[PDB]
Amino acid sequence: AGRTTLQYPATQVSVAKNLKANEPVSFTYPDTSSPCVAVKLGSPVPGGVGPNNDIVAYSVLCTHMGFPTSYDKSSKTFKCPGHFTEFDAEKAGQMICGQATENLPRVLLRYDEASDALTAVGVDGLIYGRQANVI
Amino acid sequence: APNDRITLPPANAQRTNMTCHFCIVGCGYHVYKWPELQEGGRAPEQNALGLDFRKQLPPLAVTLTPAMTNVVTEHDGRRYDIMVVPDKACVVNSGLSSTRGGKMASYMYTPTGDGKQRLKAPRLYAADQWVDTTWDHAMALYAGLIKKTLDKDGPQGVFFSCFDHGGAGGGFENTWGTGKLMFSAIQTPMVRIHNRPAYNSECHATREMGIGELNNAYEDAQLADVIWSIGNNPYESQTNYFLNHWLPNLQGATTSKKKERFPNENFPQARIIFVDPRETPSVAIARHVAGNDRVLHLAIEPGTDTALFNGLFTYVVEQGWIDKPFIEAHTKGFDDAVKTNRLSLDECSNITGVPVDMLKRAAEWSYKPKASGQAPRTMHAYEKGIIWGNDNYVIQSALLDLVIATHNVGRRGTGCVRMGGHQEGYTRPPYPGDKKIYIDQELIKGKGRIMTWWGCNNFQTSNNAQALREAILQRSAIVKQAMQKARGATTEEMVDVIYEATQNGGLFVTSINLYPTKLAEAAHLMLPAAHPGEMNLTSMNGERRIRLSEKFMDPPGTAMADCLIAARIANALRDMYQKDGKAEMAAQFEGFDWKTEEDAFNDGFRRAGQPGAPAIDSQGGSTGHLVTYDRLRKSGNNGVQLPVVSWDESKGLVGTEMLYTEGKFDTDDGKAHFKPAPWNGLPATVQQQKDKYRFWLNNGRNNEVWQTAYHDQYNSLMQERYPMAYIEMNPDDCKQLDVTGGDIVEVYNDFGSTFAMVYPVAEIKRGQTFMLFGYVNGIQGDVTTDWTDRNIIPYYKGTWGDIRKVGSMEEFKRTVSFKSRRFA
Amino acid sequence: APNDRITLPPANAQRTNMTCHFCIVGCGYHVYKWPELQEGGRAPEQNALGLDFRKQLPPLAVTLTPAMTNVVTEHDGRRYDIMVVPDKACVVNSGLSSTRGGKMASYMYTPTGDGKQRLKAPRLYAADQWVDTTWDHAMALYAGLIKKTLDKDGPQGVFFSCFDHGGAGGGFENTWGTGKLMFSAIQTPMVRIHNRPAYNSECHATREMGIGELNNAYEDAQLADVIWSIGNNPYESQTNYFLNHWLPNLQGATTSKKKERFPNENFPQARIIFVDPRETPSVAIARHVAGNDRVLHLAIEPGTDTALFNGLFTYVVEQGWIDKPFIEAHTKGFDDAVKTNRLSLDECSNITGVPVDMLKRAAEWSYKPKASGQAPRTMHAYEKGIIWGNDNYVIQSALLDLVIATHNVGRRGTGCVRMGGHQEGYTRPPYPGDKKIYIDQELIKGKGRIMTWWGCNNFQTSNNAQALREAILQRSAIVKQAMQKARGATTEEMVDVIYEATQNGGLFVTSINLYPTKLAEAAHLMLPAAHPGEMNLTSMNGERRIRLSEKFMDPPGTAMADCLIAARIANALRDMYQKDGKAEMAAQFEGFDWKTEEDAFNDGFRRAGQPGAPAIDSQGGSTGHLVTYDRLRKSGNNGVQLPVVSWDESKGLVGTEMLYTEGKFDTDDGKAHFKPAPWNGLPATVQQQKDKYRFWLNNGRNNEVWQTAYHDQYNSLMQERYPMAYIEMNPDDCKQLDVTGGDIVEVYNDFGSTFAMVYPVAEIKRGQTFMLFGYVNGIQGDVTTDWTDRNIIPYYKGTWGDIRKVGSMEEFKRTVSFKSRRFA
Ligand SMILES: Nc1nc2c(c(=O)[nH]1)N[C@H]1C(S)=C(S)[C@@H](COP(=O)(O)OP(=O)(O)OC[C@H]3O[C@@H](n4cnc5c(=O)[nH]c(N)nc54)[C@H](O)[C@@H]3O)O[C@H]1N2
Ligand SMILES: Nc1nc2c(c(=O)[nH]1)N[C@H]1C(S)=C(S)[C@@H](COP(=O)(O)OP(=O)(O)OC[C@H]3O[C@@H](n4cnc5c(=O)[nH]c(N)nc54)[C@H](O)[C@@H]3O)O[C@H]1N2
Ligand SMILES: Nc1nc2c(c(=O)[nH]1)N[C@H]1C(S)=C(S)[C@@H](COP(=O)(O)OP(=O)(O)OC[C@H]3O[C@@H](n4cnc5c(=O)[nH]c(N)nc54)[C@H](O)[C@@H]3O)O[C@H]1N2
Ligand SMILES: Nc1nc2c(c(=O)[nH]1)N[C@H]1C(S)=C(S)[C@@H](COP(=O)(O)OP(=O)(O)OC[C@H]3O[C@@H](n4cnc5c(=O)[nH]c(N)nc54)[C@H](O)[C@@H]3O)O[C@H]1N2
Ligand code: F3S
Ligand code: F3S
Ligand code: FES
Ligand SMILES: [Mo+4]
Ligand SMILES: [Mo]
Ligand code: NA
Ligand code: NA
Ligand SMILES: [O]
Repeated sequence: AGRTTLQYPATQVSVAKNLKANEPVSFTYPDTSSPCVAVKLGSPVPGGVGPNNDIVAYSVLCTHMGFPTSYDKSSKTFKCPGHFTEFDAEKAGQMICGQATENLPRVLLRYDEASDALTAVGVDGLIYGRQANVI
Repeated sequence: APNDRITLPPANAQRTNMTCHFCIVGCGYHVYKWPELQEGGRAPEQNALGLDFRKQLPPLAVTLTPAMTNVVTEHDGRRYDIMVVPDKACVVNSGLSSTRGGKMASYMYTPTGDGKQRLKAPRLYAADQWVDTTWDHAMALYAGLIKKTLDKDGPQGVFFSCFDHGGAGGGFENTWGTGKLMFSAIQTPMVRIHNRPAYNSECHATREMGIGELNNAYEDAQLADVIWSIGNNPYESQTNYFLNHWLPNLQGATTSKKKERFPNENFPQARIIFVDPRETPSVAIARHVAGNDRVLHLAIEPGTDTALFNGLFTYVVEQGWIDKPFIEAHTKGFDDAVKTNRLSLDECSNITGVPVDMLKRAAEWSYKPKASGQAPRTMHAYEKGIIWGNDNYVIQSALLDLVIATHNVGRRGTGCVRMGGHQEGYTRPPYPGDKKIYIDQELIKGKGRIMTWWGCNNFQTSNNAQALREAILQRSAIVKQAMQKARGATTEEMVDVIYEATQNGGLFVTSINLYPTKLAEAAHLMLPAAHPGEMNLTSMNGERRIRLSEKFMDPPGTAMADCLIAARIANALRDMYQKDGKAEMAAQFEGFDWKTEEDAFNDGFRRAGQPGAPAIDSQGGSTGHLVTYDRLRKSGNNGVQLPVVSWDESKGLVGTEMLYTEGKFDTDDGKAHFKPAPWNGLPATVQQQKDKYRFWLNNGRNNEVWQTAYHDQYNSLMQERYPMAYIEMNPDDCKQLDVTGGDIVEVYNDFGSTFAMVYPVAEIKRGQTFMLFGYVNGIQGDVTTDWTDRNIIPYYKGTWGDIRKVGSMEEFKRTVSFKSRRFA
Repeated sequence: APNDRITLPPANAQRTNMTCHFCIVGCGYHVYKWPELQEGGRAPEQNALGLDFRKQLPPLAVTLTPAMTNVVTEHDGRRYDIMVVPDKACVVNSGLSSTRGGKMASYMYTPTGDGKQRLKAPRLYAADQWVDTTWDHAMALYAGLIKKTLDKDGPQGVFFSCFDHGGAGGGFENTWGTGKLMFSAIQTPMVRIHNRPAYNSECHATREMGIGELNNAYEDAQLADVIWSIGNNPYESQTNYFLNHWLPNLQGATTSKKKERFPNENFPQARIIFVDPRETPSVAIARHVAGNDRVLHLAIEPGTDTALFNGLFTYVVEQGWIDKPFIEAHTKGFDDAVKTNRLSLDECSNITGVPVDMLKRAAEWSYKPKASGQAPRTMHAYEKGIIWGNDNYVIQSALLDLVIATHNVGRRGTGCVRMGGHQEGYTRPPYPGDKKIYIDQELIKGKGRIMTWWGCNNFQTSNNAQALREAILQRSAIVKQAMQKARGATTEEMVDVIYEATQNGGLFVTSINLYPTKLAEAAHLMLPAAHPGEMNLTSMNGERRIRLSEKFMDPPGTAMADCLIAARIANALRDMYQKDGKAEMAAQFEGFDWKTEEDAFNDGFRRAGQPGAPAIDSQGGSTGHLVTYDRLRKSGNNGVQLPVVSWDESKGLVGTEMLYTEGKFDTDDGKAHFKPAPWNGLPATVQQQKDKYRFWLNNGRNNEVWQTAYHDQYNSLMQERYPMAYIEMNPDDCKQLDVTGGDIVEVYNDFGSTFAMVYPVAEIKRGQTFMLFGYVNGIQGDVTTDWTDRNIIPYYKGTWGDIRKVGSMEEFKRTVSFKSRRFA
């Protein structure tokens, strides 16, 4: 008891300089049943990380009814094939149009300048299909 | 607070039924309620959802987010978790939730949530400030003014604009309560409806032709060969009808069922035709699902619907793609309509702008006999693009002609239906006047002493809204100034002061509402109302399916169900007249001895057509008495489609799936009647705006935003996404005006001026725009005209204006997505 | 959210300093800020509080509640826990938090919290509706109108009511920015102050006599033999000064320290005297702490303070309980004041209603020599009972005469001081006119083109507030009506339309605020401001202790520090004049090249008295330049008492504890000057209300409610406790009017009408009442008169009226406590 926060793991994703502009990387966080994407957007956005403050990461499970969304490089969005929700990767997962009542959850990355490491350390929002982000 | 977990409902949590508060579809939901300091276990048999939260859930297993949860604080001060989630076994939605219904838990009243500014007590503008007042004082002032007006001017001095709809802020209890009050007790004809400025119908023509506008089932959309969506953006406006019924048809998942019902009939891949000037999200999504070859977008010129349907009707008649036996046995007027409505494809094409090949293809898909010999089953769905279109009455004449000739009513997989707006829930006395009155014009012209907005906000939603607001604010100010002189007056003296100010151009304004709204800028008196879940409420959806939404919590403060507000008013007025020794006037206010909303159900819906009952117009018809609360509860979220045909304890309520299947229509002779539909171009008032100004100012709904945003204006996610009403503009037009996404523009014409944030949209045609209607920041209706059809139905979609850059809102550019809302 | 736990700050959490936003005392706080998904451990070395949460904490170990926590969302979208708790090591408060300061965390801006409705962008009333607008457009309209007014009418056409105070919505950066803009750049004399309707002082008399009103330290309250609290309810209005300094004295906890400083002086048990018509919570708490025998409540007749002090002065002079060597060496005018102010005890008693024995006792306790030979150390504290009393100037004359003759300035444990309201933070250019102007009267009379309320709301807080609102709303309406006709206008055309409407009686109204407030009923333009924590801010408390409140979070949207709003306006005006080729006018708007608030501190406070500086009036004096943000940070929440005397890197800022200890006053000759103080009764305007109506309408503060409740109106606990302004009434008076707790009454007289909920209070005298001032639901100021003293200081505590039952608010009866607020 005493604890109000979830016990998120710290998972290495990659080093920032490996990431190419607008080429998504796949990983799992906070466990292997939670698919995620990190992407270097190419221009700074609020809360972006890395050397160009432009790296962002998300849970790809649609917050409507949980289908895996796909990243669209032309629009920098995540599209759900289920009922056509679309989320803005440049606006912290803001729903552009769709049937969700929650933004696409952001995976919180630490960027360590010393090592160039990007580490997933938490989640902002509730991942689809879960009582808590950490099962 | 925390964004990364939710409290599960315990296995034994209380569970009640709730219909969605909002749109016509009326999706079914369950409300779980349990004490704040209990919770369910993750094992599936240790929570009320029966879902296994010990590992990741698959897609489609649930719809659950924090927005679907809340903690309420009841009148006993105790705190309860609630969870409002879609019912997987409801036939309407099969466990689907729109983004709007999904937020119901968040928009339940709590002292600290999105509902924080709910009206909790009577509010009085005491000349120069808002204060609280008691219900008794409020009724003394409100009933006192009504009484004074009745005594000296008669009913013609008492004005209302009132909901006539279903769902939240409507329904059978509420429409009866208000209707009985306005029509049987006060007996005023000075009443308009929430969305239209007279006591009229959206569907005069179809009804007069013998076809009530809700004539099918949602299952018919699953059985259709072809669906027309006319003046309609259903993915955004009737989401779960489109997702749960239309799309499965397009995807081929209903083909089995068609072939099982009709063994000797070809069923090609289903196709969909949209008649809409604008390329909408619904067009885009239909093409993604069915392919480009199975979708036809007839991107007509604004206001040309009548010419489209006349050209189609002419063509199917010339091709012989009509049902001659049907016409001969069950219709009147066909031969006349052929002549009056004659229009060649070439002329049709020139007026509508649609190429002849596309007009022919629409007809081929929809009306040319299938190989097995039967006509396609073509369901014709329409909404506000033509209800608020260029001559409501004439467009429906034109469309219904095509439908009747092609036998697309009364066959399964057909129907010529409204898609609907709100849910339906109408039970009222007859309107007491003999003429249609343009209420807004009467108010603008200085008539009436007291005006009540009841469950509506015409400041945001009137046509010619700027003229209305100007006048009401001024008239309101006269009353405020008059009240100002008073000091130490009795309630009765104040009534006299206010009455006198109304002889000098004033108007006393009351609002009965959930929230202050923009009406608070002019209101003198606001009364707190209760919404479903804080009360029992009955309503039906677009296939006439009646459900009970069960009470599960207390209203904020002394908020009350609207039917009980109406009983309170009636009983105040009665007491006043009894005390004044006017027995005959007192008796007009009898029959409001109501303790609960169910009393209003029993007095209204359940008395319709019964012996000893007064005249009652009810969507439940004369078998409404077969419905009780208890019986609805046992039916669940599936309810019963009205009208009820029988009931017994062993089989429950048994209802009606489709109307007109035997060829007997609601006319004197039982036949469907064809009507002439002349093409006269745009109305002069509208054509003048078009001649003077550049842009067609189309307007309507956004998927995420409900109506006047009365809840959404308090929702931080909604406000971040849509801080201001937006206007879709063609990018080439944008460059010409040097605007981009997140700029602010003034939109104006001879009728008014308003503002919007620019939303460049590639799919918008040059010279055309689309602005969100009804909103809290930039009211679109300022630039709509005063023009109405013969029945005082506004052409809300018919206005032109100019656009002027105000400037760049950097904050909107940083926070708002201007990405495309048309999925591909 | 969950109401049964809190998230502890991590051991390594960031910690910044913050002075309480609210009252004069300026208690010190720490702000802990850390990422939302981290937390501290319960072991004391694993959290930033250093407290052991592994077992129950003892009393006094902490002040921590959920209301002292929040989760902010920054401009980068990331979420952070904050915790705002009192600093145990700050000398002012020693870890005390009032109920007001305690809520600071809850009143920080968050998208879903109590700050949800904070202004985030410019708001424009575009003739008939509220919309957002850009900063650029807002400046073009606002500066455009100021420029047009300057060009055609001169400065006399541009009006302001602006804060002059410290803390949130004030302070040295903000008062300089606004004062430079109004006085040096625009150069308008049409300026009033947030709490008074002209550009004047609350303390003209004491200042002119040579005694600035903040002349001691809080430690002096610890060293006193006797404290007078005059026109003052300090438990409620200066809570932690009373709790942390006054009470320890009354309890005997400071006796050692007095005796250590003064080895050969008797120190009896301390005593306390209150001069207040009303028996307050402060009186009751003093009696519980010290006993009845050590508290004297001089329950004077309303408005009789001058007669009281003249009787006391007369008596101590006749007794020889004065300091003749002091008078002879350091004062001027004594002999004259003895003659002008002569009044016998018997006459004093007749006017004040205080019995002669009690007048004698007050003098005996306070001024008769102690056995060891020295005069008692008698600290005379006063506030709004006499600042807003019957002739501000004369009361202060009378009081200061008593104080000077008895040598109760300049000795430790004495002082004749304001208790204060807000904190102090004044640095401004001189006022540019040569006369006092009653701004509200000028507005009512139709003067001015543009009026800006800047961090105040005189709708709720003006004297004769009903007259003000009537006029402003009407004048506002003229402008709205004029704007209405426009369509498609440029900003420059709209400026012309509005200017013309102001020639026809109109007034353009701007509000620069945190919130919409009631001003939104009349404003055309509202601009978003930032409060401490969203900006750096400096201010000083009632002992002149200057502290830096450190920025730790972003403001909502594009909200800005007030000094930077002033720079923005100045730079807009400069550009406009440059563009119009008017080099000389442009240059008046130089000196606002500011990027951050610190720029305003450097340009104002730190330039005062410096070579080549303009004339600057600053509470920092001419050693203000020794203070920097960095030096204040190193000082912590203990700051420095102004004026600073020296600084070096090794000893930090060293300042001034008590003023006047060498007997050199702020006059030409260095002496303190006595003044005549005539007793003229009540002002005729007030006496006429008293003659016509039954109840003395006393008014003022409630402990829990801050000011105009601009935050509290959004706080569900606050609204549940005080849903409506309350009026304390004698129970016998209540029974006569058939009212009890939770009834609503109208309060009225010749000046206006307002409402209140009835709060029976046994301690209220028959024919007297006490109403909460300034509130959001029932504005008290409607019934205050227009009467002001020679310097346009209102007698806000001087009004009479009648009371009429409206009705019983059952909801208030069920939810509001009407139990006693006077502790025993
Ligand atoms: N330009 C233009 N204007 C249009 C349209 C358009 O297409 N173009 N559409 C028209 C149409 S289709 C419509 S439906 C109208 C809508 O116009 P309105 O009816 O004016 O708008 P709503 O937002 O439905 O109004 C519902 C109101 O009732 C309140 N409310 C909610 N629940 C309750 C309840 O239980 N009791 C009470 N007493 N009040 C309640 C809400 O707080 C809100 O103020 O707008 C019309 N206006
Ligand atoms: N998301 C959401 N759903 C809602 C509502 C809401 O507020 N939010 N409100 C509900 C209500 S009360 C209603 S009435 C319904 C309305 O639902 P719809 O009528 O489907 O919606 P609208 O957006 O008003 O208009 C439909 C279409 O009419 C088209 N149109 C405009 N002018 C013409 C024309 O001359 N002819 C033709 N053929 N088409 C034209 C527009 O381009 C628009 O796409 O939606 C309901 N559902
Ligand atoms: N009858 C009666 N009348 C009285 C008194 C009384 O005793 N009796 N008291 C008088 C006294 S002493 C006073 S102090 C006045 C109070 O009169 P006002 O100054 O009008 O009242 P406040 O509540 O202090 O006003 C603060 C306003 O500024 C806003 N605000 C807060 N922080 C900031 C900031 O950083 N920037 C800006 N721009 N705005 C900010 C608040 O939202 C609020 O609208 O009332 C006076 N009126
Ligand atoms: N809780 C809280 N504290 C605050 C504030 C607040 O809003 N809330 N506001 C702050 C501000 S800005 C200020 S100015 C101060 C004001 O602080 P105070 O002046 O202490 O408070 P008030 O309640 O305005 O009035 C003080 C007393 O004057 C008495 N009184 C009335 N008429 C007379 C008279 O003729 N003579 C005498 N001798 N007494 C009289 C009243 O009975 C009342 O108890 O409080 C500050 N502190
Ligand atoms: S959830 Fe509600 S908003 Fe319509 S689509 Fe379903 S009834
Ligand atoms: S906490 Fe704040 S309100 Fe005054 S008593 Fe202390 S400065
Ligand atoms: S599951 Fe993604 S939109 Fe429904
Ligand atoms: Mo509608
Ligand atoms: Mo004050
Ligand atoms: Na307008
Ligand atoms: Na008033
Ligand atoms: O003050």
